[PDB]
Amino acid sequence: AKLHDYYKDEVVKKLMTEFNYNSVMQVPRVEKITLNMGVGEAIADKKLLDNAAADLAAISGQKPLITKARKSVAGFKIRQGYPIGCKVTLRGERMWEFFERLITIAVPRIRDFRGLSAKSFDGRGNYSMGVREQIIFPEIDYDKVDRVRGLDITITTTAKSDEEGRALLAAFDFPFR
Amino acid sequence: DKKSARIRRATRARRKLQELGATRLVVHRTPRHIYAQVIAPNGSEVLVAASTVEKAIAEQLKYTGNKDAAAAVGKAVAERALEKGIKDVSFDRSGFQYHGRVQALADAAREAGLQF
Amino acid sequence: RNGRDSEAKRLGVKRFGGESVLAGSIIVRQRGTKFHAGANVGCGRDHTLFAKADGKVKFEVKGPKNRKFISIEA
Amino acid sequence: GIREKIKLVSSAGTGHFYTTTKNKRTKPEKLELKKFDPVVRQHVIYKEAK
Amino acid sequence: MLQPKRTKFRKMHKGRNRGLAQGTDVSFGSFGLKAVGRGRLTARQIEAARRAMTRAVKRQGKIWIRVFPDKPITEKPLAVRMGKGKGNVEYWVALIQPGKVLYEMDGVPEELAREAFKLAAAKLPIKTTFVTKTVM
RNA sequence: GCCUGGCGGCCGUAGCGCGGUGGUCCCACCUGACCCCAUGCCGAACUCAGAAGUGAAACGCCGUAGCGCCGAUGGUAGUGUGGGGUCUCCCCAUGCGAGAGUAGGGAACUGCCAGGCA
RNA sequence: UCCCGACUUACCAACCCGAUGCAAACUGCGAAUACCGGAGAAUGUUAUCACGGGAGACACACGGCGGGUGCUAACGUCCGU
RNA sequence: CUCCUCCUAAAGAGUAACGGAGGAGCACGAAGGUUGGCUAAUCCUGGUCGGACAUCAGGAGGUUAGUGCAAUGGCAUAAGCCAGCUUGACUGCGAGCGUGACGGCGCGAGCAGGUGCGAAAGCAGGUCAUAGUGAUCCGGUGGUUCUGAAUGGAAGGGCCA
RNA sequence: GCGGGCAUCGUAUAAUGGCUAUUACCUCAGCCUUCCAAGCUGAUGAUGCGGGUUCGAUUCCCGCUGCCCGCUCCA
Repeated sequence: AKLHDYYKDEVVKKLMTEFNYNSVMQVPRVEKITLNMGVGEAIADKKLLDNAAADLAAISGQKPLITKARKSVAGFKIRQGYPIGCKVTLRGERMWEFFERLITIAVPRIRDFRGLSAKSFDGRGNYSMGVREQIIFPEIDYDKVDRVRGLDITITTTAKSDEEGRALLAAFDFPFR
Repeated sequence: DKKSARIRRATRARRKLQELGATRLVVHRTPRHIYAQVIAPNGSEVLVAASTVEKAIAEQLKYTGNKDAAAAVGKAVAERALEKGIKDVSFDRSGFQYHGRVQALADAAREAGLQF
Repeated sequence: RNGRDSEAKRLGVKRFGGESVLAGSIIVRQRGTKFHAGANVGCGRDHTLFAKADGKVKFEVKGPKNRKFISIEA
Repeated sequence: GIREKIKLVSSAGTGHFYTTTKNKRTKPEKLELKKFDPVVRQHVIYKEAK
Repeated sequence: MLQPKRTKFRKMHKGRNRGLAQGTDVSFGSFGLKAVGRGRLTARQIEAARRAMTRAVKRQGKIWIRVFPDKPITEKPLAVRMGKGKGNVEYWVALIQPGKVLYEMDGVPEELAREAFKLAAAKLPIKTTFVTKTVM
């Protein structure tokens, strides 16, 4: 929302000088965020990856996507075509309303959250840290859930190296240790 | 990779118009303009062409690059071909979905008269 | 343990370049393509190229992949 | 081989039938298709997947 | 003895042995044992001449075997008729053309090498000469 | 006459890397999506509105041989015909003659609209 | 602190990089010949096709060339010519 | 012991051996038609459990993948992958060829009648192709106003499936 | 010249695709003065070794480490 409009004022005059950029189309923009639940408990049971999609259509706004398995493997007893993960992807102004809940709500409430990782970037400027708790998002609550399955959140931005990515999102007050 | 995908869709529909030897009305769409050519059955060079890039069809329009502008080109490329004696033309999507502006341009050539 | 082969399918080029063919004349029998159908030539379901029109047989490499085509020119 | 032969019989009342095969153990649904009847020269529904 | 660790096919045809060799220069060492005749070097012969070279140089200086026994020679048992399929693979040869560098050597003086390549040549069925490396 | 865009010819001497470079003329991202439309989730894509921004990415054009790619001449291999020598396998006469590799070439060349000084 | 592993072992050893070979079921190359078609002349008792009357023959052998098999044995065997 | 693929096989076709290797005796009402999209294997890194590998995100790579089933020829315009709607896995034919000693087998544009797909134009007579098969006789079952042993029927026969 | 398991201490299951299932042997425990006979309570399998195809092999496809019946003749 106004976190999206934080980009039009509070980052541009501030990240025009952190790397001495050429243009306003150079400022590292945030392209998409994907909310992966890798559910390796959906073969012997079927009534829970929908439960992983039950909250993901409440944590983020939209009907979640069941992913297939892409390859038959034996180390985890799955063939291909099987429901294995369930991800959601977020763009537009209804990703910064979600991203406001990862600066206002989420990072207060993580257990032993003495720090925020900074070496988690892939190398190209993409931050992908996941949370171990699906109790930390306040859209779903205490008398609701059976598992604590949790999820990943991969932040994708248009940076080039990862310290553009490190200094590309911390400007939205994403803290670090 | 918007152009690399689009010429991949067209290059099956560009064929069956070389192996058929049909006069191709080809449409090129872009965010703000809309283009059309009529090309001979050979692959060599065009017969008639029309777009919004000409200044005739520039300020006859409220805006360049919308469906009412595509119907401006739809009358324009068709009425300029019949005066050369070209009908029984085949429409080439050129990778665009026949839905929006390019539907509005082929619709406005079928009214003005181009035999498909 | 061995001993089996199959009947030979009589594949290959039946009308070579510069030969004048009637329409419907089989020009090459093949398994894959290895020869693509140019002008006045159909591909067929077993990829047997055949003359769609009377004329002379014409082989030419043409395309962004240097693929051998077969046209028919009257 | 382990597919039985069925007998697609027309709906047009004429005795014209097609014959085809069917996995009987996989698919027990009566296969019905709109095929051509040369006795009446219309496309009609063929039924009765034996 | 040398043998491929796996092959895609158990038996080969007999083939022929026409032509001249392609690896004809001393590539790695200084002194070579070039083949000047033509025949087949079984892996028993290549190994017998590999020991006879190494024992003559007293385990000193590097030794390359530039050929490899990669052809399976079959041989029908005794008292069996003709026919009844191809026989069973009994040894492995390298086909050798005139001009093939069989072995190579450096790290020893030349007169120890020409001595050691003379002891190896008496283990091979192929007339051989001693060649040294050439610039161009 | 350079510049851009469609369609081609052509199919690596045309590709790739590396470097420089271009703006509302065109093209690209880009603004927004409420509806036509649509995503097995996302206006990402497709699609529709309309130009606030930027030429960053893409995309052209210009550099550079780093890499592909192209590549003679001569020689060698092989070989048709003829005649010879002998385990195999060659040699002569004559005709054809590679592949590989060298020298070197090489940063493609070309038929419609539009733009701006002519 | 079995987690350290700093101290390094004539090392098992990828993938990559350089050099070197081999293949019949390898091919980013690629002949000679042969084969198809076309156009020419000379030559050949139509040699060429078709249709019909009558056949025989369907145990081949060796020699050159290209090969499979065999032992690059066989006056061996099995193909092509 | 029939069939398919490769090599032998001599750069057209063909070509033997108790020569060298493999496969078939099906599957599929979608795995067929069409229309609209799409593009892989592997690897690196990131890391809620998660490990070499489940899922997600990027980079590399460029088909090393995939092709219902062997191997070979193919395949990006994909013949690979996904959904929409569907029955052309149509009936009668078929110029013309290819291939066999023959029986036979194969390819086929086009025409006729109807039909499917396009919110327009623009294809389909089964599947990427090549194995998945059995002549005749004798019957069986439907259809057919073709024959119907004095005639009218019928039985039997024919023809079509 | 067929190929049947190459299965736990040992013997027999699971041989057209997971987890490994009987019976003895066994290590412990209780009865008995001590042994037995018991009756209870447990232990373990790269499923000979290593190759493929496989998503995955006791399972297939070959290898091939021995073996038990084989048949190796007509002169």
